[PDB]
Amino acid sequence: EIDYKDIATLKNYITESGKIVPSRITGTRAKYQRQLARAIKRARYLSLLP
Amino acid sequence: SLSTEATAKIVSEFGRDANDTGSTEVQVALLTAQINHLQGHFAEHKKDHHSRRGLLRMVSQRRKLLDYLKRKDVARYTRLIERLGLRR
Amino acid sequence: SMQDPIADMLTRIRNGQAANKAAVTMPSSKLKVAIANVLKEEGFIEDFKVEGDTKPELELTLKYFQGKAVVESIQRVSRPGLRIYKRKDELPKVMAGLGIAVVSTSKGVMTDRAARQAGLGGEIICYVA
Amino acid sequence: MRHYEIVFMVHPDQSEQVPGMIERYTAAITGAEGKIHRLEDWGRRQLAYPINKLHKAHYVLMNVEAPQEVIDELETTFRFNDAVIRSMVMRTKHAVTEAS
RNA sequence: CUUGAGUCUCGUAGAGGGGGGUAGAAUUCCAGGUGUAGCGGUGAAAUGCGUAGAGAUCUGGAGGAAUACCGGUGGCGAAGGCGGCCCCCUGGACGAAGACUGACGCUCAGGUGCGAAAGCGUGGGGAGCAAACAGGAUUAGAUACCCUGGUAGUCCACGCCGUAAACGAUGUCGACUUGGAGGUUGUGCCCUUGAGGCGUGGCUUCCGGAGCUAACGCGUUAAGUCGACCGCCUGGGGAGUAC
Repeated sequence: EIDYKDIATLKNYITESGKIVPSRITGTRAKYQRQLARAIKRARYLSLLP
Repeated sequence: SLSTEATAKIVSEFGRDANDTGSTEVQVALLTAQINHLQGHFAEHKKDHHSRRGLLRMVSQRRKLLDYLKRKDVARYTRLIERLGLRR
Repeated sequence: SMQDPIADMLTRIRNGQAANKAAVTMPSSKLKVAIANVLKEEGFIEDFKVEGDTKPELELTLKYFQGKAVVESIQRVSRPGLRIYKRKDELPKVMAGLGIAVVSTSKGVMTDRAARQAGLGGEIICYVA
Repeated sequence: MRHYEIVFMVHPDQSEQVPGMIERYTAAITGAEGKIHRLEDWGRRQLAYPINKLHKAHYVLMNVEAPQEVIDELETTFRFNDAVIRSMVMRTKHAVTEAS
C-alpha cells in the first residue's frame, strides 16, 4: 500500500540524522517494516534524505 | 522459471489431450525443457552451486520418471526417448 | 502406514488406549478388517465399522474395564524385516494363554488357540494381551 | 515486458539539455517496442547531502513498461552520459500505472 | 484404484545463489593554507613520530576494506552459511481451489557432489589489521605480558585442500498421542473501514501433561508410542597413534 516516493510518512519513521526508527516503539506488523525500511533506504540513496 | 506459454505448448504437444498436465510424457518433457535451459544458465556461470542443486533434482526426477515408463510401458518409453531425443 | 500398515493399526490402538480415546480410525484394508474381527470376537474391542467406497475407513471402538484399557500390550511380531511363521506345534502362548496371538493361517486369520486346534500354523501377526 | 520506474536527477548545471535527453530516450524506448504508461516531474527539489558538490537537482521520473533487454543500453548510456549521475530503474511485482 | 509421490493452474514471503555495475559513512597519504611544542604509550617508561611545521580544520584526490539505523524473540538455505541500494540470470519453499498421472515410493553400503577458518599454488591487489620478524622494559632471568612498527595472510580470479565444539554434541522418512503462551508467513467466513471476530494452513520460540529418562531433561519441531532403511558403539590410557 505504501512505497518510497511519498516523503510524508517517512519523516515520522526517521530521526534528524536519517536513522530508521525501530519497530519496537512504532508498531508496524513486521511486514510493513521491511517494505518501509526499503523505502527509506531507496530514498536516502535517491537522496531525499541523508 | 519456464514460461506459462511454453508449459502450455509442451502439455499440448506431448499430452494425450489438452490439460493432461500429469502424465509421464508431459512430466518428462517439461523436465527436459527445463534441463536444457538451465544448462544454458550454468554454462555462463559455473560457480552457482545453490541453483545447480535444483537442476540435479530436475535430472534425478526425470530419470525416475523415465524408469517408471520403461518398466510400465516399453512402447511409449521407446517412442519418447527419441521423439524427445533422450538416453543419448 | 508408509511401509507397515499393520503396525500402524496396532500403534493406533495402543496410543488411543493410553490416550483414553473412545474410538480410533485408520484407512482400512481387508487384513485390517480381519484382525479387527479377531479382536472383537476375543473381547479386546467393542466393535468396528468400515465406511467409504473409494476411501474406506475402519472405525475401531476401544474398550475400558473401568478407567483402564482392556489391552495391556499389543505388539507387532512379524514385520517387514522379519516375517515370522510358525508350525502349528510351535505357535506361541501369549501370557500363558491369557492373551492371544493372531496368526494368519491358510484358512484365514484366526487366533492362536483356534489355529493350534485346527492343526495349522502360519504367519504370526501380533501378540495381544 | 513488465513495469519499470525510471528515476533520474538532472542537475541545474545539467538542466541545459533536459528535453533533448528525455525525448531521445523516449524515442529509443518507443522504437524498442516500449510504451510509456505514465510520466511526471517533481521539479527541482532540495538535496539532503551536497551530492557532487551541488544542492539542487531536477527530479524527472519516466517509468515506462519495457521488455527484459531494452533497459540495459539505457543504463549503459546513463553511465556513459553526464546528464544524470544516478538513474535507478525499478520493478513492479504487479500492475500499476497511476501516478501521485 | 487413488489416499503416498508427482505434473499443472494462480499468488506470497524471503540476508537462497551467480553475475553486473552502483553510493556514502569511516580509512591513510598526498595535494595547501591554517601551527609550533608537541604525537605517541605501558606494571612503568620506552621504542618509534615531531619543531625540517609534526596533529586537527576545511579542501579535492587517491584506494581498499566493510555496509552503522532497519536488525528481531526476524528470515532464507541440505549443511557450510547468507545482511547497502538496483538490474539480469537463477534455486527452493508455502497457500487456495481445480485438473492430471496413476505407487511413479522411502532409505541407501559403495559412488558422486557441496563444504567455516586457517592453509597451499598460481596471478593480481593491498586503507585498517596482523601470526612471523624487527626497538624499548619486563622477570626469578624474558624469547613475560606490553606498547611501536610490521610481512605472509586477510581481499579478487582460478586450481588444491576437505577439516571445525562442521553442535540441537539429537541420521532420514512416515504414522499416532493431552495442553498453555508466543513469533513469522499465507489464506476462508463474517466486522466487506485497517487491523478487526471467528477459522484454517506452513515455519518457528517457550512452558508443561501423560509417557519416557540415571538424572538433567525431552515432551505433537519428542528424548513418547511405533514402522522402514542407513550410520555408528562395546572399560580408561596407548591412540585417531604406528603400519
